[PDB]
Amino acid sequence: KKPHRYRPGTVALREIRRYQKSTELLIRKLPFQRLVREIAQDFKTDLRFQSSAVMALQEACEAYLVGLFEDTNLCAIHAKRVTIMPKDIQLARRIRGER
Amino acid sequence: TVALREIRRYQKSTELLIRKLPFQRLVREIAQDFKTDLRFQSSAVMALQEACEAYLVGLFEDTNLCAIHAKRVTIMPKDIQLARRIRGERA
Amino acid sequence: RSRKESYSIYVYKVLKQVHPDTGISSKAMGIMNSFVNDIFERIAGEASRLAHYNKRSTITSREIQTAVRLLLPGELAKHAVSEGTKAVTKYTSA
Amino acid sequence: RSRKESYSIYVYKVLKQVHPDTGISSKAMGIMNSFVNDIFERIAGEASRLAHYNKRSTITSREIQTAVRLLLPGELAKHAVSEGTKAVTKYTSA
Amino acid sequence: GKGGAKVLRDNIQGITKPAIRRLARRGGVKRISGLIYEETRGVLKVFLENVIRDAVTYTEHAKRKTVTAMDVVYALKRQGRTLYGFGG
Amino acid sequence: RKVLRDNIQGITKPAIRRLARRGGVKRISGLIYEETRGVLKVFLENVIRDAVTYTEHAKRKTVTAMDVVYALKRQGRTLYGFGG
Amino acid sequence: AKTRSSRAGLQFPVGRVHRLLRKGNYSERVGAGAPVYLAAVLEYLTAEILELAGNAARDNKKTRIIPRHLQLAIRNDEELNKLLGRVTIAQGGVLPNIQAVLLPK
Amino acid sequence: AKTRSSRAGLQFPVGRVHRLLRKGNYSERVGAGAPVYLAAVLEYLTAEILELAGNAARDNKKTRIIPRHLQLAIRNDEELNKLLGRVTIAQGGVLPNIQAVLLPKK
Amino acid sequence: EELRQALMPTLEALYRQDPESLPFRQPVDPQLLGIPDYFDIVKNPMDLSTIKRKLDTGQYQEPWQYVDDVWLMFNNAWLYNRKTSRVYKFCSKLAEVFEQEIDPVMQSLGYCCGRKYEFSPQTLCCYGKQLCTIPRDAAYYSYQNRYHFCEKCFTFEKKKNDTLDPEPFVDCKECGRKMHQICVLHYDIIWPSGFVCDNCLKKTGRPRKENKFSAKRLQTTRLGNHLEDRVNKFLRRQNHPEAGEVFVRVVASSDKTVEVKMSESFPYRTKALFAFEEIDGVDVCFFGMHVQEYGSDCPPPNTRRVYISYLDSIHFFRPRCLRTAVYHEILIGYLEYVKKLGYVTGHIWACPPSEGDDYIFHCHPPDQKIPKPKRLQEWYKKMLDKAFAERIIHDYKDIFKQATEDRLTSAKELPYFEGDFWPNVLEESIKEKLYATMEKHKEVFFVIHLHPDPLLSCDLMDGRDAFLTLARDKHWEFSSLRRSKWSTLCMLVELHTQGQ
DNA sequence: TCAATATCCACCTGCAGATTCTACCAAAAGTGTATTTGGAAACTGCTCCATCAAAAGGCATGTTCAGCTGAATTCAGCTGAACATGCCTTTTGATGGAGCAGTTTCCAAATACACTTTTGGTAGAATCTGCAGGTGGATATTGATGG
DNA sequence: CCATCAATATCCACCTGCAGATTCTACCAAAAGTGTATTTGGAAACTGCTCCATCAAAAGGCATGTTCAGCTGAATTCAGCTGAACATGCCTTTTGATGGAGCAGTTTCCAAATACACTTTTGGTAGAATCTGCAGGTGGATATTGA
Repeated sequence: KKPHRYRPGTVALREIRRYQKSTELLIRKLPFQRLVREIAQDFKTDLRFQSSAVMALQEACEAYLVGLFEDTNLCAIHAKRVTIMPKDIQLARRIRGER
Repeated sequence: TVALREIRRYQKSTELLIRKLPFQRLVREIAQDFKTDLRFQSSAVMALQEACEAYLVGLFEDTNLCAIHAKRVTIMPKDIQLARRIRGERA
Repeated sequence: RSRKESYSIYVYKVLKQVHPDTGISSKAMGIMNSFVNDIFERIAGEASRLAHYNKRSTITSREIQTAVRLLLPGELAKHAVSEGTKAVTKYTSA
Repeated sequence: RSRKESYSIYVYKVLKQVHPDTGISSKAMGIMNSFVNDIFERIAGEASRLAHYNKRSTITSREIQTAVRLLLPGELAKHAVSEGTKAVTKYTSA
Repeated sequence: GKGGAKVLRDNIQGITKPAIRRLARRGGVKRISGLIYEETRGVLKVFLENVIRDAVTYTEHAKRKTVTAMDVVYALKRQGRTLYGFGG
Repeated sequence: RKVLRDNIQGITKPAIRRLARRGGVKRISGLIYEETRGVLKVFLENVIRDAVTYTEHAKRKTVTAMDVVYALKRQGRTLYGFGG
Repeated sequence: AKTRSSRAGLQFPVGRVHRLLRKGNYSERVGAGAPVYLAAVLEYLTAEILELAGNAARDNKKTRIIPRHLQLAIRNDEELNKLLGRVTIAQGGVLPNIQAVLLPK
Repeated sequence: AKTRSSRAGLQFPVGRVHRLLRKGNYSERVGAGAPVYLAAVLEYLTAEILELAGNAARDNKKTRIIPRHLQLAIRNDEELNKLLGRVTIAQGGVLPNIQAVLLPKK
Repeated sequence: EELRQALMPTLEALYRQDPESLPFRQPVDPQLLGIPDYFDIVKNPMDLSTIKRKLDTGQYQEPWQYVDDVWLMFNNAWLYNRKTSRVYKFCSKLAEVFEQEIDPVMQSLGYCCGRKYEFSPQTLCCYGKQLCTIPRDAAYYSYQNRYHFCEKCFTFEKKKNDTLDPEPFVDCKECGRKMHQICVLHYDIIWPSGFVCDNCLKKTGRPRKENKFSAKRLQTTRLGNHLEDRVNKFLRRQNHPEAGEVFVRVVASSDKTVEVKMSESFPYRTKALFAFEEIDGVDVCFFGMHVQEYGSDCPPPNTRRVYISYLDSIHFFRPRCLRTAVYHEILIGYLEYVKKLGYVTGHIWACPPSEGDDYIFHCHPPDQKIPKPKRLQEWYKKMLDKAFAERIIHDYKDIFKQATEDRLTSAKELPYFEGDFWPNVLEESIKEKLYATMEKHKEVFFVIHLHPDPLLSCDLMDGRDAFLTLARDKHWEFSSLRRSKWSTLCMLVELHTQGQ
């Protein structure tokens, strides 16, 4: 019949505000730990990891991703857009000098 | 057509592009603002000029990349501002 | 049980000096300790470079003052320079 | 006049070994010297920091090899490590 | 049973799509394209490539078989991404 | 020592246009030049101030290229050919 | 009789700063007033950041300083942000900032 | 009567590098093979950059290496560009690179 | 050589799994793995290497032996290893790989499929007490695999409820090949001339004889005709290519009376109907539900009231997107029919089933979700809103709101239905706050305000208990599409040949 | 104006973490001699930096117009909001043991001179040459005339 | 759409003169290597010990999958207009020569920092007991949104 539905974007802004007002980790611990262990094995086998080390990797990766997403949003805004596309990611990384 | 011509010409050559005397005068004025009675070496002035040219070239290429990122070939102030912000020079 | 080096008590005393009724969590306390250690490393490295530039084998208060001026922002650099000068004067007069 | 040491002769010998029929200009030699000094400073700083990290007061070839792997990317690091190991083995074989 | 003790896969796809969505939302992203996720995971793998390599090299020099938080933060600070809180 | 002023205008419009061309920029708007001059002034404030402080640390009254090179290096703008 | 920190009127440990400078291989010799100056600078920076964090916590209706308050204080100060522009925080978050184009109407 | 540089089969000066390491106050003690390893790494990097500069000069029909050829050579090499990503060479210029959009769109 | 070359690809596919196949590549060694109790549980240990050796040696006379050996290895691995163990997951993955790999090659050989199917662990019943069931992993006493007694009823071979009944097999009269009866969908009554393979009929020209025991040939009723017409119209307006024809038939209708545990007895009419859909050329039953109807002659407060006693469905309807819509269409059509007949009030008991309990269709699929009470209430509310949109339902409320609106003060005004929860609550209260109970179960019960079929004698479907008992006895499961098809064929045959 | 809905906020309760003592104990800090050396200060030769002369390779304005660009318009479809389904990560608790680091012993390697050996800018002399322009073609090349 | 008279920047075929790079003799303080006694940072050998991995189980917070459409991303026109290209004027920029403000070279020696032997203080920190700010759940007044 007539289901209640918010206009698109409002819940997105609510989520943005909620995640900016909070500092908890967003990436699940176990898959990130598995990825870190797999990459370490790609480097060298029999290399153990401490829990504090895994937490440090998670925090650093989340902070770097947040900064990259902010730069990507700025790049998308530059072209009169509000959606992120790979060109924004590439431009942000190139300006940052990583590429 | 012509614009690409001097683009290629200046990309091929490496000579200094900012005139020596105006740059030296600007450096002297800004240093006097920092501190008066300050002697300058010619090598120091050359170093400032070359560093400034390199920084401006990098800023201009990043600005062109930003401008074409917005489907444009003419650079806008927003291009320079956002390039500097992503570089961390502003925020 | 090795002696783990930290600035815990001094930073807590500073907090009492500025905010007597405000505490600090262990995580934030480690944040503060790491920040102070990083600033110490930066100042020491810049002073070492300054000493090497002038062929000087000794680092004095002037080297650290110059390092602070180079690294710290304008108002912060001036305030730190004033605090260091006051500390040196008090130590000399002590 | 105070002597100002430089890698001019060694860089020139390396160039002659690689390109016997190619010369080098004064500005190019200055760029060579600046680059080699910067690389030496970076690698020495990395080695010193790493020796401080493990509470080691002596820097050996292992620390420099680790710092080379940290700094040089991929093929450069592998070739530098191989040549350094070969040079160390040759030095210790006499 | 037949256990007591424990493949090199399931690493890049471990990062879930909602995780990338949350990371973008924390960065102020309002609209996310459906194909952002794969290159986001690739950039994340590049970052781990940069960090864990240095951490592993530091651990290898230290004659240790366990990666510690000090090595991680120290590789982070040598790369220009100094992190605080794990210096204990 | 004459007090120099209004020397930012010494960075001529053709100079900024040529610098943009060297960077691959094809078209330049009219107000880019003033912003470029301001950015150059900001960069000069970042570098020359550090050089002046380095010179003062050495008890010298003349700025040398070595101080400039060190100031550029500490700001992540390492330059070659001028020593260091 | 009196410690160097107490003699100079600083809470930070002067002798400890001197020991760390000596063990850090920064220079062959270290001046007498260098640890005093460095301790004074460190104490000033710590006091300023702690005062800003306390102000942020008071604005946040909290009596305990948390990394969120620390990061809010750091980013709310332009000079502190410039000093710590390449510093990553744990459990600190980001400033509330919504882009103008993202805003409705 | 054999020098340490010649003993290790390296052109770079082992003794000068060891003295510079001592003078830089990097560590209290320096190993014997440490200057040898330093000389080997520095010589390898110098040979690599010099061969790149020579190739760049040959490509431009020139017999003397100039900073322009060196800058082009190192920017061409992605590993060398990454190594010197924050390094500027005086009188080196930039790589000739024009975007396809900047080209005529007839 | 033919058997070896036919069975090698599936075995190789089993091997190539990594690391799922690693524990199964070698015989289990209790000494090496430190599991001395392995022989105590698994009486026939064997592994993939044994299978390869037998295939190379040609120890298999026909591939069903290989299939049985593979499934026996899977069963042993599942039994010995705990469900949370990684070995159990590896065995499950290997079983899925074998299932998806054996079918094409095994069909190309000339058979139905290459699976060894075992029935679900059905709970046995009791003959004496008539109300006692034997739970799983409980000792019982069985006579001729036909009579069963529990431990309490003892005060007969001793057995345990941890066994499984294998699926029946059939042998072709001409070819002689053995194949699953369920997969080929062959019944003796339908085809008394025996079972003939599809290839053999292809060598004959004449196809399989038409099955007269279909859902379409069932006796039609005006209510069932209206429901089937509405469903067909909805499917046509949707025009889904995967959707097939749906037949709705009432297979049981009689008159009974409910006795109070006020009129002494209330008469009513009970009717049972099912929904069948054309899938893969055969009928599949996917919906069934029971109603109790009290006409104008019924004493109050039950006068002119319809009540939905039990409701069951199968999630195998195609497409899955239109399954909910089809269920809504059927129920809305029933409500419209009872409104047209003159009924005033309808009652719905939205109570989710308990785990292991079947309303109508026995052996619900393991992947079929048992909805939570809130989800069932939301589903019923959505259905009632959809019906209201079609100006069919006058109003819908909950039992508590309806009671407080009607200002009811006595329990005699409450509706009385057979097996309903409220009469049990009233009996418990009398033996041992009624509004509190009404409010506690407010969302469970739905009351709907809305404002000639001949009786079919069917002892089999006269109530869900006999149907469930027959389904349990004959292993009529609904856990898979093929099992559902076999169960639908069997129930259609039973209704056609055992009707009264 | 109003109904559905997320938010702010006050309030109450259990508990891991922050705060307060008791006693310890090794790691520095400070103090009191002996020694040495970094450099402040005075004097002074040597650069090279600011200032000023002319000669020239460019920069500063105005005009014309093809083309870059932003507003306006329309529309295919992309992902946001909502909902059913159910997945698997977290926490709690325990355990066999791979592995980190403390303690002891002791040795090849680094170090502080002393002496002898080589040696690389350094300054001046004289020879060699790579290429920066410039002159005479001359060659794609592109705006423009025209088929 | 394009084959092509005609003005124009420049690759190359070239070459010559000069600032710059290359070649040779000599000198010597600055390193560089060798010799020897001394010290030590670190290798091995064993072990006490802490958290790293692994296993088990429930279940609920979201990960996963599906659907509708709001409006966002994308494509198309076009007209105001900002800038590109260019001829005109001239002047500011570049190069060379010349007084002295400070950059460095030399010598004294005195306040200043090592080296080290105690003695006292003082910061982790084993361990138990009481205090305390916000984690988390409840409830309802309060914005916030959409039709």
